[PDB]
Amino acid sequence: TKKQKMEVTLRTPYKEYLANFDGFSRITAKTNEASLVIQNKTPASLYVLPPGPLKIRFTSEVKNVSGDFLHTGGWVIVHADNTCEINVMDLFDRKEVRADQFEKGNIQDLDTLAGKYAAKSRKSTVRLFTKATT
Amino acid sequence: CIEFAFKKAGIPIVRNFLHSTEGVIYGLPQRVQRNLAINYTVKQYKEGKAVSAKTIKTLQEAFPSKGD
Amino acid sequence: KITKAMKMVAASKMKAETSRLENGRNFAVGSVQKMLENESYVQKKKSTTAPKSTLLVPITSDKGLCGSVNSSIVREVKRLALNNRSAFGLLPVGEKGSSGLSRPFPDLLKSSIVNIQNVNFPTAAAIAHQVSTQGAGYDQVTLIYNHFKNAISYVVKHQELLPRAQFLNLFKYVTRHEAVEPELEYSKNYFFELYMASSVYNALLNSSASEQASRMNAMENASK
Amino acid sequence: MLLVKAVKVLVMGGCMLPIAFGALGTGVLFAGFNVALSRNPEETESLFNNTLMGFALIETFIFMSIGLGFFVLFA
Amino acid sequence: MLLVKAVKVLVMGGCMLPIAFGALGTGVLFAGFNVALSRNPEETESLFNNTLMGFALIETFIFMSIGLGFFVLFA
Amino acid sequence: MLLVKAVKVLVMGGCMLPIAFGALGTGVLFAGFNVALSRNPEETESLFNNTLMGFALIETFIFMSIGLGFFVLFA
Amino acid sequence: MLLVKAVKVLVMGGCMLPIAFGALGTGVLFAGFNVALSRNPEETESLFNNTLMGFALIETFIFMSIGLGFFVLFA
Amino acid sequence: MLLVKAVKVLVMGGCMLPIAFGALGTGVLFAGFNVALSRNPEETESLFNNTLMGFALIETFIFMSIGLGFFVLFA
Amino acid sequence: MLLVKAVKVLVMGGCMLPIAFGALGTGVLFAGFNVALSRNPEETESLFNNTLMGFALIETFIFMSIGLGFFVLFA
Amino acid sequence: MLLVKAVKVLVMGGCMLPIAFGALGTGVLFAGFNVALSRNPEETESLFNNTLMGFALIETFIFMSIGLGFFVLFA
Amino acid sequence: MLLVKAVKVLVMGGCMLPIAFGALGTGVLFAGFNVALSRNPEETESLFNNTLMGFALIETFIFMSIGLGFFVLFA
Amino acid sequence: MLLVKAVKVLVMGGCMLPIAFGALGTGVLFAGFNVALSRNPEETESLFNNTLMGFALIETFIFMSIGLGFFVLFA
Amino acid sequence: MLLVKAVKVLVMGGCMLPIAFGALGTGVLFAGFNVALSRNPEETESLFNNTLMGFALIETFIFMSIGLGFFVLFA
Repeated sequence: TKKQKMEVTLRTPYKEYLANFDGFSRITAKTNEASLVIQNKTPASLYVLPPGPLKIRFTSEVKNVSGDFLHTGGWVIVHADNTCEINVMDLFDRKEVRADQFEKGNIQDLDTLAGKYAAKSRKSTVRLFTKATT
Repeated sequence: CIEFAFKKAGIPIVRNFLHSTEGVIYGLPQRVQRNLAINYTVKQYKEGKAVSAKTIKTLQEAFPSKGD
Repeated sequence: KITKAMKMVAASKMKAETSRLENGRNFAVGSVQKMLENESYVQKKKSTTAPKSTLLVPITSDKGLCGSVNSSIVREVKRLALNNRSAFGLLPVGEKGSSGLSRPFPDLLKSSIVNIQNVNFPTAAAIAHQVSTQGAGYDQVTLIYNHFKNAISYVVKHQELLPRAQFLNLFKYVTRHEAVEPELEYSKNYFFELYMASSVYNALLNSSASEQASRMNAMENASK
Repeated sequence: MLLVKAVKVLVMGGCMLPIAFGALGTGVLFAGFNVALSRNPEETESLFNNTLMGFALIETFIFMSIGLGFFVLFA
Repeated sequence: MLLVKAVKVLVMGGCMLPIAFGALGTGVLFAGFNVALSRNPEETESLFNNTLMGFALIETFIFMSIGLGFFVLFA
Repeated sequence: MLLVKAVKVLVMGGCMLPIAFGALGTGVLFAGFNVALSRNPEETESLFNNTLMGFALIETFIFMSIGLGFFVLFA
Repeated sequence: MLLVKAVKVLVMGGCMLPIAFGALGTGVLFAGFNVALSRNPEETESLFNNTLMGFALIETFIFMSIGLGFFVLFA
Repeated sequence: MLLVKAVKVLVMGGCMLPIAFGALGTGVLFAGFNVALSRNPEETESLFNNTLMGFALIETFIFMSIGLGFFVLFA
Repeated sequence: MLLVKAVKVLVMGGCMLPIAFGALGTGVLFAGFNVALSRNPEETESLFNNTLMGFALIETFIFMSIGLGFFVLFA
Repeated sequence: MLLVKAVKVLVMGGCMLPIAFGALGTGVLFAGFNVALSRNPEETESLFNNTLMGFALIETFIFMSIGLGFFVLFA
Repeated sequence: MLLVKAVKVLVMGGCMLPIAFGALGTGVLFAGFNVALSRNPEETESLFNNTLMGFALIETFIFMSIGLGFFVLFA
Repeated sequence: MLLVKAVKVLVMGGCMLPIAFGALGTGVLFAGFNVALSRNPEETESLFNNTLMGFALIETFIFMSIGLGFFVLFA
Repeated sequence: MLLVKAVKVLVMGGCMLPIAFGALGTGVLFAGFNVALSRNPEETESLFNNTLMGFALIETFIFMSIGLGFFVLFA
């Protein structure tokens, strides 16, 4: 019916990072259209984020999480009871990017209608990831 | 583009994300790399066996599409 | 002897699978269902019928001598379908389930998925895509799998999922949660993919853990 | 005299510009009401009430204008 | 006299500006109605009704205008 | 007299402003129709009808205007 | 003299342009209020208050105008 | 006489305002068409047709205007 | 003399156009404030402050105008 | 005579308002083209062609205007 | 002389139109600032600075105008 | 005669309205360019070129205007 | 002569309308810049440059106007 302050839950199929959390102050990610910012009282909404960066500021430091990451792609829901859950395929820290190792044999693609869009997305995210390290 | 990739081709979002990783798999840690693997087998049943091996997983193997 | 060694390695396998479940459980489960329930307008315009035809996807382990769990799954689905026929597509998963269901339900089971190298979310999403393609024929889908509540206790459980067509007709009503960064027309298929994949992934994890645990228990028994 | 009366009547005529702008404001308001209702129908009544509220206030302006007009026509 | 009558007919002419703005408001209103309908068609009638409602009120203004015009032409 | 006729024809000329605003409103309306069609094509017919409806009423205003014009040209 | 009085009353008439623009601003404001309320109804009151606040300030302008009008009518 | 002809030709000149507003409406309409096409290209033809349709109706208004102009220039 | 005073007071009247446009700008600003608040309520105060800030700057214009007016009325 | 020529040349001057509105429409159209291109770059060429089409039709109006101007300048 | 002085002060009055349009532009700018801040609060300061920057440039126009005014009042 | 020259220079002055509308169109165009660039930065150059293209065509109008102006100043 | 000078200075005054429209265009441009920056902050600088570019072109118009103004004031 409503939620005091706010709770976030950030989960990955292989590990859950914040089962539930109030300590964060703000969340910023990038959608296709534009970069979005989620805080408390933010209205209910659905988002789908391509493999961009995800940063969350913490009031209190959380052990083993950095607060700035790179996800491979995710779904984000902001429910009615002031609660946002982030579900991503996989997530990692910017420092482990190990950039300049890209394009090691999967450059090859097939020319169809789908291979074109797939290459488009691949280049977009390669560019984005290169930029993020800076 | 995820939206037009789905609209003008039958590309699921998981497939699009996977394509996106394809170029960057080696930059990522091995922990992430090990998860992005699809290898299974489909058997047709008419009281008989016809066996397809689903390993491509980005093209029309795991997720068929209009564009393919 | 072979029983003891098989049990000992199955112990480690079961440990790994239990850890994987603990980490992967409750990944985006109930989420879309929750948000949908929160939408009152959806509930006003929701189509409320009983599915006449549904599609059953049993989930069994491929390796033999894993215990009586596969037997339980095939027994439940056999009861459910032998009772009334032509109301189920019966897309099986796992070698043992398909093999056990061949003779009892010919012409009901047309294809199955076997020889899964490992469990991961991409794989479960592929399975979700297959079931979704086969879901158009049936007004409901349901999944039968063992639930790993305890190391020595596995309980058969069946989840009910609405198919892509019904899900989309329901989702088009959604208005309390906005979707403009991706448009609603894309977002509905997208969150349907999520909604099916999460359930399938949870099912796979629970089934794997239950398989390993049951194999360990039965190997101890046979050693005894 | 005659010229004062002339400019008086000219102002009384100019009174119709607020009517034009009130019509345009009504159009904009009801366009917003339609789009909002489609976006979230559940609370039509609320929107509806607020919508009607706005329109009332619009015609408040309008009547003021004509008041002014009549005033300057006779004062 | 003649000059007063002249400004009288000029005001009766000025009566046509509200018509212009009502036309533009109608255009905007029906554009909003179109967008709303595309978003969520189910409530055509509601949108439709509300649209017509707004439009009716528009011509209220218009008729008021012409009333004034005739008034100023004869009073 | 002569000046009254002059201002009469001037009003009949001023009659063209509603035409301008109706043209602009039509442009806006059809832009909205285009956008709506792109957002959800399935309901072409509905949009189309509603669009045309609006346009009819627009030129209704316009013709009303010219009516007034002729009146002021001859009355 | 007489001509000064004429232009004085003409200004007092010109006082009606702010009323027109305030009406249009009110329409725009309440359209925005509707859209916002539909997007997030929970804070109607807040929006509502702010809305009314804005409208008050709108008519502030108006009164200033009429003040000026009366001033130039008598000063 | 001379003055009537003067105001006649002045009205014939005023005939160009609808042309301006039709140009602006065309610009807005084609901007909407562009946005719609980008949003959903598959149905270009339909949008295109409707777009052109709209434009015709726009210049319909315009032509009416010039008719009036010539009329008042010669009647 | 009288004619200079006439155009002086006419300008002092023309001073009301900025008031009209400030009213419309206030309406637009508060509509934006409403929409923004609905999008992200947590930082109402900030928006509110900025909103009020804008309005202050708006009335700056207004006062400047009237300043100018009085200047040209007396210089 | 001379006075007719005066109003004739004044109309030929008034011909410049359509040019202004065509400039604004071109700006709006190309803004729409830019936004559309960002939304979906793949079909630049298509948008581009359609864009130019609109602009051509815009200047059609413009030339019509000047045609009228010269006509009214000599008839 | 008298007429030159009249049109001089009339232009100095016309100087108030830029003030009106600057007020409206300020309103629009701060509405955009509000919506932008809601969309992404983290960089308020930047937006804020740019906003104020814009406003400064706005008043540049205004001062230019008044400069011109005084110039034409004395040259 | 002399009066013809007066209206000639008045038209040459009226030539500045297209400049105003071109300025506004440029502002709108570059706002659209900014938004588009943010939406998809990768193709700045393309947008940039198209932007410049639009602006060129804008100033085309402007030059046409002054051409006309000079023409009417000397013919 | 004297009257020619009067209309000359009147045009030099009319030169202020482009300033008003440039102010409004600047407001719109910087609103777009704010929104654009919020959508994608990373490339502020680029937007910033482009923004300033646009603004320069805006005031280009302005200077043209004043050039014209002085020209018509002295030619």
